[PDB]
Amino acid sequence: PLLRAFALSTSQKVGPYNVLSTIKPVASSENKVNVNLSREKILNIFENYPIVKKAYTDNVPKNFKEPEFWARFFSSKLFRKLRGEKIMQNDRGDVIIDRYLTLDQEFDRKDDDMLLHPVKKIIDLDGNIQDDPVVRGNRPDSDGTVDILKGMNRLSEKMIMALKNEY
Amino acid sequence: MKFYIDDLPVLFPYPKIYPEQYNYMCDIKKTLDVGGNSILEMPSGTGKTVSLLSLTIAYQMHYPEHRKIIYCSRTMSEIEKALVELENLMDYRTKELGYQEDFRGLGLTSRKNLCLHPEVSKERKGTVVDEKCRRMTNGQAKRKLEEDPEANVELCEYHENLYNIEVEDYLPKGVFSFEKLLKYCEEKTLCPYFIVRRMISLCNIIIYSYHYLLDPKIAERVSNEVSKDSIVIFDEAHNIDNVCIESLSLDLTTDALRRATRGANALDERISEVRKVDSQKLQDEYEKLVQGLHSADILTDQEEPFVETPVLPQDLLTEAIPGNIRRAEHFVSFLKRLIEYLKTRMKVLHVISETPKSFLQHLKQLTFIERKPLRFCSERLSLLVRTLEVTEVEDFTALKDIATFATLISTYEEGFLLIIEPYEIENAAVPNPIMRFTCLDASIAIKPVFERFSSVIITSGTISPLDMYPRMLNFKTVLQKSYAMTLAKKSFLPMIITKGSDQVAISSRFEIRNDPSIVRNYGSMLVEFAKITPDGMVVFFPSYLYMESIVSMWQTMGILDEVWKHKLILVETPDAQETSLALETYRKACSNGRGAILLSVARGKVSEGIDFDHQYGRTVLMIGIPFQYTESRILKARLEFMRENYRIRENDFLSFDAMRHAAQCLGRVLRGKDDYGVMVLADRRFSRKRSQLPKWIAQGLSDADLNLSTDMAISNTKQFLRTMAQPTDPKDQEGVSVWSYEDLIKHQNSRKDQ
Amino acid sequence: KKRTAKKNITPYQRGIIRSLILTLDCSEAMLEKDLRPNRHAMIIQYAIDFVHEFFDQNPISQMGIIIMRNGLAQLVSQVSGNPQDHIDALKSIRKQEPKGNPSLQNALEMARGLLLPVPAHCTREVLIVFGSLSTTDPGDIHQTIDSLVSEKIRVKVLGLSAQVAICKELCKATNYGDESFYKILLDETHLKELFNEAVTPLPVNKINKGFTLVKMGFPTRIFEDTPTFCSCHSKLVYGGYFCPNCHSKVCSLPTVCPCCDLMLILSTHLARSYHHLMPLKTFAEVPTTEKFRSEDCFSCQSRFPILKNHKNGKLLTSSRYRCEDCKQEFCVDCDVFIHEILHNCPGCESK
Ligand code: SF4
Ligand SMILES: [Zn+2]
Ligand SMILES: [Zn+2]
Ligand SMILES: [Zn+2]
Ligand SMILES: [Zn+2]
Repeated sequence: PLLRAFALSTSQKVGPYNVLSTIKPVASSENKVNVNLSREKILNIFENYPIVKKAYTDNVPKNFKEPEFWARFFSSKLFRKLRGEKIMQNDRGDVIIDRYLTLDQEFDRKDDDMLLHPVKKIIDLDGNIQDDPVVRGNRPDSDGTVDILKGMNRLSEKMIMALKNEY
Repeated sequence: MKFYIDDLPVLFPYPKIYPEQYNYMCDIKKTLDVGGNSILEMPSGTGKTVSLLSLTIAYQMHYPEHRKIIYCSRTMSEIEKALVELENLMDYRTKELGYQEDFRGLGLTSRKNLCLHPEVSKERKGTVVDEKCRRMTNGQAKRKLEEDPEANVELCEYHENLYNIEVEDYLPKGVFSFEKLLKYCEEKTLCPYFIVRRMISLCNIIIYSYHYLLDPKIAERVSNEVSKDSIVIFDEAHNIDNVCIESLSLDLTTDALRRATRGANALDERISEVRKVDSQKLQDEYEKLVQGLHSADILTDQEEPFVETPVLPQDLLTEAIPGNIRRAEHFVSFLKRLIEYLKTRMKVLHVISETPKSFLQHLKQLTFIERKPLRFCSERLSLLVRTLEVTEVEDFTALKDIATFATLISTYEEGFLLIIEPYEIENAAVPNPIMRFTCLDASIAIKPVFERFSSVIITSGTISPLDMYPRMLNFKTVLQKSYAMTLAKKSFLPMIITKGSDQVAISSRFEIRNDPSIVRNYGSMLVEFAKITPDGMVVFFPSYLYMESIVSMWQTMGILDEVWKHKLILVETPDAQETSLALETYRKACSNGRGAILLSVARGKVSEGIDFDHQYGRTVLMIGIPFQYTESRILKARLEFMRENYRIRENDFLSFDAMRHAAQCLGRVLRGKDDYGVMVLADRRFSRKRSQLPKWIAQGLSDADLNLSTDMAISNTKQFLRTMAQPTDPKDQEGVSVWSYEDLIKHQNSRKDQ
Repeated sequence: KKRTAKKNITPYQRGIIRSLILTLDCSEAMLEKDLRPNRHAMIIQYAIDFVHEFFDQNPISQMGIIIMRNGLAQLVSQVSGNPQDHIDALKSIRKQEPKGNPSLQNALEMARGLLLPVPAHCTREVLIVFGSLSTTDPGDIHQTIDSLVSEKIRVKVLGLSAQVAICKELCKATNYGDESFYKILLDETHLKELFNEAVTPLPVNKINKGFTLVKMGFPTRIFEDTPTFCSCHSKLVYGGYFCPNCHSKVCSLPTVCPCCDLMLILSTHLARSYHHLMPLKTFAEVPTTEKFRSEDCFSCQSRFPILKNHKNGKLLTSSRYRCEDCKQEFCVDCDVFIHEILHNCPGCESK
């Protein structure tokens, strides 16, 4: 029983969820060295987002990702994810940052593609809207930020699916 | 249960009952006894669907006359809601009775949500899918295939298996909800669409959306076999008038006009090439015009009809030749003149609105083209295309747009009104003139059904006041009754949060813009609620642009970070597919641990049919009160018609509409009486409208709960949530408000027979 | 105006042996200000009280304590039958402060692992004192719930000021469907009585399950003092017990023999059980004007009976709440005392 107890106390994966997210939102202050849960937070990032893990790995032999890597990461990612399109301002999203940006774009795209179920016909808003008729309405209810909304949707659904995974 | 209504066995599927349901049954039966309409507001807190279906099924299956039932829920979502519930009722009825069913009842929506052909249904836009199924199984491509066996013609073959076995007989016996129908007809490889569509002649009770009833462009196949006498039920009828109007209005944009120009050029090419190849058939069709309206193949068309008849169903149509239009080249020239006149009138400087008669005379002035030939343009174009047996329609979409416009503006009068807005002021001073055309009188679209059917019902969990509808729709009623939520407990907390913490009156009325006082106030409200309510919360902004700006600059502040820290956010976005996906994830999160917030638009698709049960909704909000005149003056024109034709002033009608949508939003958060949930509002103006609300909402909204600040609001709702959480189940006070199995109703009201 | 239980309708079976694994909640939520110090301090205090009580009334069971910090379930007391260990563990915790989010799933899985060794006749249980309004699971939960109900593990949880759907599902699921075990509180006193009612064994209507004879033996106290010597903690202890069969000393306990591993008890534990099995019929409150009985107490001798016609005072009631089978009176204090502390009904004993 001591062995069983120990083993269970060991292999105890923390949840994804908050800390996973938070690693992009709830983590905007400590611009110093290795912040809180440094290794823990970065691994939460890696499981949370492949792109940053890949970029950091690619930038091991040169360009240290400790201070300068994370400094440029602030600009690049924390503009890419999270808040609005920085577009202008500090466009430090360079080299690996920009490359991974380009990647992650279509990457999240293909992920979203990999997400589409044929939802059970109670909720099927798609078949619900307009796909009964062929009608002529009006519509009257300005780009950007729609991407923000898709971002939060995509984050949440990725989280939940990483949990339906039954890993 | 199996009680009686002094003649009617009622196989109500539940052991329990509700009192309001019993009153509902009594009164709806009383209606069906004597031909009337008798709108009935039954709060959605109960089960209106169960009562409706149970009583009506029992009536139809007990008396020998009213053999058919028509049920028109607003959207296919509620279509399948009624369907699944009806299926469960049917199973219960058989179970209690054995087998005395012989019953069929079918849903009916459209191809896009039914076509099972893999490649065909892979398409997105519903019109395209319709066209594809038409070509793949038409009266003509079949001939091309059979006479000429070749790779050119393929087929769903589902239509073929139908042709083999289904059109001799029917589906086995069930009231197939779309889940069941799709599964079965996938197994037996059928085409569900044509199945139900042909089946209409046999279903005991039919459920289809409003459009199929009022949209004349698809309400064509109404085969008086369907009723001729039937009992007809409008569920969720508070949004009727807008369905009529949207079924009769029409839009025009110069770009579509140029599209029509291109289509006309393609038409010239097609007519040239075919008359080079074959014109004798064209002259034969000339003769078939000269004999009459060509109903023999302009109407006796199992698969043909191309351009629908946007005019009312053939009532306002003549049958002679369209005179000179008999010549196809003549017709193309007519459309050329029409489109050019439309273009030049489109280049008009500023806003201008005209009666259809005035515009008609003006066209006559510029080009003497008469009304009578003009009316026939729709079927003329359609059957001309059939004679052309074209390979595609996309080139002719604008052509059919213009045909519809011509037919409408040439047919009706003194109820409609044109308007030519040269731009969109929200991005004013740009090239975008729109030839907006719309109706004003809602009664026009309805009038045929109230003419046709005798016994009709109107029902919603929200209708108020119960007199605006007789006014607008101009129809006679008998029983205009409202039902009160007899509850042994509070069960929900309407509030009016007029003042935030700053004790400042708030709304969305000021602009569609920012005013950081208002923004910060709302954000505080939202976040404290997100802290306090358990899983599941909704909000209903008054308009989409409003939400876009508000949330954008909420994200500007840190406000969204906190609600992120507590619950999930799931926004509402214009594309329907992503919306459905977000909504289902919202449900999945609510029933899971993490609480989740869905924020949508009151006018939007979400409020229309989606339901919010116990878990999925606790605390709706109404950020602001929904109003429309943000945008242009089409409402102004319709309201002008309203004031002149009905003794109704502007703000009266506007408030009425706003409270209509508010009540429709609010009612969603309850399903049974076990459910519960806060229903806050937020605006200064709400306080005076307390009487506009539906009764059962008003009762719970005591006087002391008016213009509360956010802080006292949070206090009260905290106390509520705690109190409701208690298992307050005396089960003897529930003998008052549940009328238990077979007895308390029997005893109580069999004595109340006084 | 009375607040009484109408009748007890499982006075035939209970789980006498138990292995209850209380799981606290030490997570950022428990730091709000609704209960006097906080949620957390009051919680742990009452937890100590409940530990004492439960190990009294069920003195043959075990218990283990589990926290939920930072989304992790960290065992703070092995499943053991000595109250003092758990008491000390809770003492230690109370000086430590919560963090992270409550990971209900992890705690559940840790429990299910923990209760495996418990034998078939012993009965399992968990008692989630869930305080927050969310969880944070690293896996499917319904998977775990299904595994649970597969392992015959009843669960009762005491939510704080809300109702969480998943917890309601959890209680409804494991307890053979019959939902009564998700009671949540609305006041501190309600909380005290919540723990109190958690103390007793738990019947609903037991499915016909295996009922099994269990080997055990009783010890005999020892005499010598200087010969202090212990075989369960390897110390010098001035005198203890002897396993009748293993025949080795064991420091004072109802513990299991650490040599031949058979349960040890005296009897008084069995006496507590007897008290729980077959309780009394709830004492009836005599009719106000129809009693015409003796004007005293019976078990005690109280002078609180009536007042004989006093407008509203006599119209109130007649403090004569009298038990059924012996049909003798008893003042309110005596009836409360009998039905709470000592369950031999005074008169019903005597005949
Ligand atoms: S009804 Fe048949 S042919 Fe038509 S779209 Fe559906 S599956 Fe294809
Ligand atoms: Zn010892
Ligand atoms: Zn021993
Ligand atoms: Zn006494
Ligand atoms: Zn007695």
